[PDB]
Amino acid sequence: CNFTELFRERAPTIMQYKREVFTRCNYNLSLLLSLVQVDEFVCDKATPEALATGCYSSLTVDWFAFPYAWKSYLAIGSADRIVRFNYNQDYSNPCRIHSKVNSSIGISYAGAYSYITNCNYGATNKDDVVKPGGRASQQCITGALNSPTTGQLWAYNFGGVPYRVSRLTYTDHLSDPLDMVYVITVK
Amino acid sequence: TTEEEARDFLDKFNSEAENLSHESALASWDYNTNITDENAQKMNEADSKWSDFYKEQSKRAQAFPLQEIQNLTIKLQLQILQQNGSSVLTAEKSKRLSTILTTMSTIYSTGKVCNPNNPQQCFTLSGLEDIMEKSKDYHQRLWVWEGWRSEVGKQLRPLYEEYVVLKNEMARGNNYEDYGDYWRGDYETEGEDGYNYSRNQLMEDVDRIFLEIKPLYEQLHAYVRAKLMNAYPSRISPTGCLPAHLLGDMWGRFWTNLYNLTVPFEQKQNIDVTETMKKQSWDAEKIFKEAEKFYLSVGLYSMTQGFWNNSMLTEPSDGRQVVCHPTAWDLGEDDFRIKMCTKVTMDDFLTAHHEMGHIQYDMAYAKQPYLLRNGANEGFHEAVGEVMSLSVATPKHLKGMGLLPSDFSEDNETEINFLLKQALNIVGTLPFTYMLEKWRWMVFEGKIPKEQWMEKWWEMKREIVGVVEPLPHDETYCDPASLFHVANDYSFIRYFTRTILEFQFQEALCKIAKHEGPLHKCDISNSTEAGKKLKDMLELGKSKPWTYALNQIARTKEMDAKPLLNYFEPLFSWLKKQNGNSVGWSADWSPYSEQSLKVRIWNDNEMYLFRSSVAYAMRVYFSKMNKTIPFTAEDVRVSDEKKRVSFKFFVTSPTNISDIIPRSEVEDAIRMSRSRINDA
Ligand SMILES: *[C@@H]1O[C@H](CO)[C@@H](O[C@@H]2O[C@H](CO)[C@@H](O[C@@H]3O[C@H](CO[C@H]4O[C@H](CO)[C@@H](O)[C@H](O)[C@@H]4O)[C@@H](O)[C@H](O[C@H]4O[C@H](CO)[C@@H](O)[C@H](O)[C@@H]4O)[C@@H]3O)[C@H](O)[C@H]2NC(C)=O)[C@H](O)[C@H]1NC(C)=O
Ligand SMILES: *[C@@H]1O[C@H](CO[C@@H]2O[C@@H](C)[C@@H](O)[C@@H](O)[C@@H]2O)[C@@H](O[C@@H]2O[C@H](CO)[C@@H](O)[C@H](O)[C@H]2NC(C)=O)[C@H](O)[C@H]1NC(C)=O
Ligand SMILES: *[C@@H]1O[C@H](CO)[C@@H](O[C@@H]2O[C@H](CO)[C@@H](O)[C@H](O)[C@H]2NC(C)=O)[C@H](O)[C@H]1NC(C)=O
Ligand SMILES: *[C@@H]1O[C@H](CO)[C@@H](O[C@@H]2O[C@H](CO)[C@@H](O)[C@H](O)[C@H]2NC(C)=O)[C@H](O)[C@H]1NC(C)=O
Ligand SMILES: *[C@@H]1O[C@H](CO)[C@@H](O)[C@H](O)[C@H]1NC(C)=O
Ligand SMILES: *[C@@H]1O[C@H](CO)[C@@H](O)[C@H](O)[C@H]1NC(C)=O
Ligand SMILES: *[C@@H]1O[C@H](CO)[C@@H](O)[C@H](O)[C@H]1NC(C)=O
Ligand SMILES: *[C@@H]1O[C@H](CO)[C@@H](O)[C@H](O)[C@H]1NC(C)=O
Ligand SMILES: *[C@@H]1O[C@H](CO)[C@@H](O)[C@H](O)[C@H]1NC(C)=O
Repeated sequence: CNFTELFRERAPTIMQYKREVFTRCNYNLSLLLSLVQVDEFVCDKATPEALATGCYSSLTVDWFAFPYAWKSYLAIGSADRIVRFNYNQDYSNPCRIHSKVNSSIGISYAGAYSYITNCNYGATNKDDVVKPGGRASQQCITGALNSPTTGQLWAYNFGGVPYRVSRLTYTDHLSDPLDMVYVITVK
Repeated sequence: TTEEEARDFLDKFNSEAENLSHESALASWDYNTNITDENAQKMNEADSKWSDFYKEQSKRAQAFPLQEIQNLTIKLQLQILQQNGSSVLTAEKSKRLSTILTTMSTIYSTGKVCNPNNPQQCFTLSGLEDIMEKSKDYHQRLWVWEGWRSEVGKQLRPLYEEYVVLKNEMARGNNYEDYGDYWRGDYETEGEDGYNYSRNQLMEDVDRIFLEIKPLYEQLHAYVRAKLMNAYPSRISPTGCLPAHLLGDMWGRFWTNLYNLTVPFEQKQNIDVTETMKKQSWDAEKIFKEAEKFYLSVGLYSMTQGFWNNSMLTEPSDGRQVVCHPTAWDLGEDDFRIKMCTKVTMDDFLTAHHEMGHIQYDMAYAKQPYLLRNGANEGFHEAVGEVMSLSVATPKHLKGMGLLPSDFSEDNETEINFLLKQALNIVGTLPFTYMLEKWRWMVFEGKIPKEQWMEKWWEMKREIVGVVEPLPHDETYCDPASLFHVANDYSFIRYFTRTILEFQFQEALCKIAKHEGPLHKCDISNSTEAGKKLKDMLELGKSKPWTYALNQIARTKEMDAKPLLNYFEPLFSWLKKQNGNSVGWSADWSPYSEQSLKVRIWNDNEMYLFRSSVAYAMRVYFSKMNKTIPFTAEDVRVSDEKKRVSFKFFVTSPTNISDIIPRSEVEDAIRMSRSRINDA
């Protein structure tokens, strides 16, 4: 389809991950995997070969930068802060790709890449958990963007409702062939 | 023109007082919500600003004499702001009294008691109370009880005696007879007609009330004693006082923990619904929103949005440290919050209502002038919260609410178990509070000589409460200061009055709601008429005599145990059948007197030599056998004595404490060793 944006200089964070929906295209997965190397292909209810054969109504790809060592934190069944307050995966539609992208392909690595570690709210200390296929709320992100990188829990007031949020970076865990995560769902 | 300038002064005070109260109360809230040195500093600074404000205003307040004030609310507000308190003390005495107060608090707080036989195991106060509430070992319970008295009591003694004098001098500087009146003055008020109450009949009301609830306490005493005798065999006599260390706590203020040894119908389950609440998927918010539903169906106030947004209803898992002790907060500017760590339990279900009820009262008097924004008195605040708690504790509520099975029915065995547990909580503590303040008042007044403080403490305690010391004590001890409230200068009588008011309020409200049958089965849910009467009284705050507030809801200006006795009527009758003629107790007996010997007559050094000779005689008696016991003069215990006339004694093993060697054994131990008891 048009995958010139998937492999572009801006590499999105977990707190603010990016995605696209591709329609009315002839897919070319065999090039995507030739342009960048893949270390792991982990997918339920579908196979690496199945995704390369046949046309589908809609293709959705979500992506963000993320260190390999933390791969278990995106696992199904995980109760980690990374998956709970930022990126919940959609398991209602059949693939997590761990792919190192060579510095020869203009992808940069700049900015304090981060994810939300906590986002409570109200007198219930109720948590603000991200629904599968969704994104962290504007209120959680706005607070987190003004937090220290040391993970302190700070109070904010958003529209009359109190929130206690914290943010933690992983800006240090980078390599020239930076490790990125892509998630593919096929309709 | 005094009336007019006093008016302007108070209006000015009240305006800034509310603004500053908000800053201080909020800083304190934020600190407890989120614990850190930074917030502790903000809290301390905000509190310092408050004190400077209040103190400066109390200086100007002296320019507005009460003599020329005809308005009741100006009169009351000036009386509150004008008091000097500790400030009429000179700098030396003020500083010394503060130092003594702080030292007394510290000795109590970090007091420790170690195991006398195995002194590598030692407990802090909270560790000691855990042992004291749970153990059934007569020996362990005794060294915990006795240890605390010698480790903490005796260290507090030298401070209390100076303390009493300085507190009395402070009170005299405020135009009181002594410190007793300083405290009793919290109930004093002068209204119109019969709404005029003297601080000097508080003593009259508590003595009268105490006597009317004596029959109920005597029935409870005989029952608990008869049952407790099977937990601690041949330690407790058929008739007499209970040993202090077997009462289920460090001070014996509640018989709450004796319930498990005293259950009327032990095989029967009590009522709660913790398992049901989990099955029905309850949580914090549900628990509090259900409590609001209750207050609304009674006809009082609904909660504000700030409460639901601003409070702490659950324990956080964010990484923040907090203190979970339940407290209702009023931060000013009509900002009402609850700070509690709620979980799906019967205890939190009912506590949530208690804290909610305090807020309902806080709202009602919000309309009052700043200094008058409190309840009618010390007792009304909790008395109201307790009534509103009883209303939902009852299974009548729990069933109507849909939490209990609709096939749920109330047995006449379950009724007895419930009432006894309540009696151990209420009936059992009433005599403790009464006796403590009875003694305390006499000490500050000056009716008990310093040298007779402990003598009267234990004599009076056996007469009123029916508790006796496992071991005799000298005047080096001061067991009264063993309790937090004495050591830290708190009034205790509020615990007596809140109970009496609680039942006066409950009964009047039930009658208004047209309740028929026993009061312990009363409910005020879906009774707007009972709701309206309660609201009118709560709204008064301190603008009227507390006897006025009492008259509106209970139709009298005096306190009566009348309603308490009716609450427990079915228990009284049940206990009577169980106790027969074992009703009441004697104050002649003590745990160590049965085996004592009497000595007829004397210097303290001669008493030492006597005790040394007795210890020697015991050593010789045992030496003849093949058991060696290292008895010393210290192991001979001396009972109440009459100087230069007579004394009594007994001896115990240095490695057990709880044991007393039988009179006959001690007596011929002395006879065998009759020779070689001479000197020079
Ligand atoms: C538990 O308790 C602690 C201690 O009180 C709280 O810590 C404070 O949290 C607040 C936020 O609620 C912080 O306020 C913010 O400070 C930012 C600047 O930080 C630097 O400078 C300060 C000194 O002033 C240093 O202490 C700090 O380390 C940094 O070097 C501001 O940029 C923020 O501005 C935002 O609000 C203003 C409002 O006027 C807007 O105009 C701005 O555009 C922006 O939105 C803000 O002022 C405060 O600095 C923290 N204190 C300390 C010592 O660090 C915890 O937050 C609290 N936690 C919870 C859950 O209650
Ligand atoms: C938490 O509070 C919000 C709003 O707070 C109020 O409005 C703010 C602007 C500020 O002035 C606060 O001090 C006020 O207390 C509540 O949201 C409202 O909910 C009602 C429904 O009950 C709705 O009709 C209003 O339009 C909402 N207002 C806004 C601004 O959104 C929210 O319900 C409160 N949370 C809870 C559990 O009650
Ligand atoms: C608080 O203490 C002050 C003294 O510091 C009391 O004021 C004195 O009262 C007496 C008796 O009326 C007067 O003779 C003095 O001249 C007053 N001194 C001053 C500086 O005003 C004040 O009455 C006390 N207030 C209360 C409520 O007890
Ligand atoms: C009174 O008896 C009850 C049992 O009916 C005790 O409750 C137990 O307390 C322990 C903690 O010490 C828990 O581990 C048990 O699970 C509780 N049992 C049940 C059935 O819940 C209660 O502690 C006793 N109270 C006193 C003062 O001894
Ligand atoms: C990345 O560069 C290395 C040389 O350092 C090369 O061997 C590797 O094949 C390149 N990866 C891709 C996907 O082209
Ligand atoms: C007393 O003062 C208050 C104002 O604080 C006023 O509302 C009330 O009517 C006054 N009562 C009398 C009898 O003057
Ligand atoms: C009060 O009345 C309501 C009906 O409006 C009912 O649902 C509720 O259970 C009643 N409360 C009690 C304690 O019976
Ligand atoms: C309960 O009622 C039964 C009669 O149905 C009676 O025999 C029993 O003694 C009563 N028990 C109590 C504690 O009142
Ligand atoms: C104290 O003596 C009793 C016998 O009355 C015995 O059961 C208990 O174990 C002894 N305790 C110690 C510490 O010797």
